[PDB]
Amino acid sequence: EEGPQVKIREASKDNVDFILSNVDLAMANSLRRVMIAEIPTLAIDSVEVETNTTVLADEFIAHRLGLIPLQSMDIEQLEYSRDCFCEDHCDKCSVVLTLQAFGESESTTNVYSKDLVIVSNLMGRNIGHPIIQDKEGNGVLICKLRKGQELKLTCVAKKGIAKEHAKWGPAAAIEFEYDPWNKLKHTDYWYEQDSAKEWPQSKNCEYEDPPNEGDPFDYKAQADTFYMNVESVGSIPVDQVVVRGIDTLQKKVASILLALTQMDQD
Amino acid sequence: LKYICAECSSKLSLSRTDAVRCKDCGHRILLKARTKRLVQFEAR
Amino acid sequence: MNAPDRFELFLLGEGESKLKIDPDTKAPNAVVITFEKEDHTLGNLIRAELLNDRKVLFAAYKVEHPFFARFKLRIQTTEGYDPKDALKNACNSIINKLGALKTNFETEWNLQTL
Amino acid sequence: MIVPVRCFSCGKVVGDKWESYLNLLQEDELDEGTALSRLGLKRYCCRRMILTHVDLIEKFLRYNP
Ligand SMILES: [Zn+2]
Ligand SMILES: [Zn+2]
Ligand SMILES: [Zn+2]
Repeated sequence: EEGPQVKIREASKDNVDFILSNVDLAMANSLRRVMIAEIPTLAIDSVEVETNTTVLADEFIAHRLGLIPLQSMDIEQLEYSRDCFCEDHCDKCSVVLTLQAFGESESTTNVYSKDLVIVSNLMGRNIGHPIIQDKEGNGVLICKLRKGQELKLTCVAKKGIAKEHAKWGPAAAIEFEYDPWNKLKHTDYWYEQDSAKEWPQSKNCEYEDPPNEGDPFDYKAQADTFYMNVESVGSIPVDQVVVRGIDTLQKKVASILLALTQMDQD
Repeated sequence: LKYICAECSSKLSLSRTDAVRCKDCGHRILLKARTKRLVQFEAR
Repeated sequence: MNAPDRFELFLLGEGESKLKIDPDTKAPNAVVITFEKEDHTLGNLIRAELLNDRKVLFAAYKVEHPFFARFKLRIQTTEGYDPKDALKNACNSIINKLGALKTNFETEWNLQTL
Repeated sequence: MIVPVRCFSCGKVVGDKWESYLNLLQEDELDEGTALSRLGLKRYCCRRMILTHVDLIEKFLRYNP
């Protein structure tokens, strides 16, 4: 384009391994932070337990229900429950899905995330559907029932920020490394004998030129090249994770700019 | 109100002036049933 | 028990404004701005983008306490240059860079497989 | 108790990987390291999350009430 550059090294459903070129450190860091915490996601926020004769406690189950990865594609055309003019929750802000499991066979009856059934009216929006990357097609193992044990409850999922709870976290671990040769000297290496033989050599060393001992220290160099690997949980596709991260940061900058526009009022 | 036995699956409804024991069992350990008024849980 | 609500990290309280502009009494032509419900994510970026403007003498942010989601940003510019304009230019520059980065990443993503 | 739904450290979903882990252990007769590696658990935090876990619910289900 004209500014910062991207070079996608590896690309898949779960991971994006790319190189960020022509960017300030603070922007890369802030991007990472937003991607980690400040991206909207749908997750179980309320649990209404009717009958619970299982081993696990009520809120014990409710907790791991909260962590279940739900579809958050069209989450942007969903609304915060705190914003909606409804009582408690409705179809414009929340997605309600029920869970009804009971011990049938003599063997242990497993309760997965696939047993969750969307009830509320989605009215077209791709949302609420529990992510199943499982090979067998079961998904997250929620609970285990005996012979006559029953679990009947109702989940109300709401739009939330991962800054409020880690259950709304759209990504997992984001790999981040700049200057694989310590040419900026931001790190004084610890050693016992040799500094290079003890410390492992990064993969990202393949994409940069090694320093010459005949060359003096470059004191006027900054941080331009960054090596990132963003991993998604499933709720939001990787490309959409980084893109909505960017748009979120952009939007929250634009909110400050707008605030400055507003403070000029008498 | 109603109560359920401990070491067997039953559903006694014996209120006051009854208490122990159970119906077709023989043991006096009696637990109380779950409330009908449901309770919500913040999945956090 | 005494733990504060989680939404108090990004949701503004009662009467709390997003920005609080204060005339710095130390050095002339300086300002201290209180950002509410924001952390290092915004502070570090804006401060780093203020140092790119060569008409800016001083620019530094700080979070006086991690308990509370707020940070103070002090800006000092040359005479004839209102610091609010420096903040605005910094912000717009940030937004432009981010937009370009989004477009670039999209065009780069449209060329991938698997 | 039961396998934690997601890893504490990062946040990766490891709740759907328990039974598959057990199968890779007993059915394919692999060691724990390779089983964990095949399940896409590269970081040692999640690797820990599954390797360190002890399924106690199987003992809890031994009671009739
Ligand atoms: Zn609503
Ligand atoms: Zn009895
Ligand atoms: Zn982990």
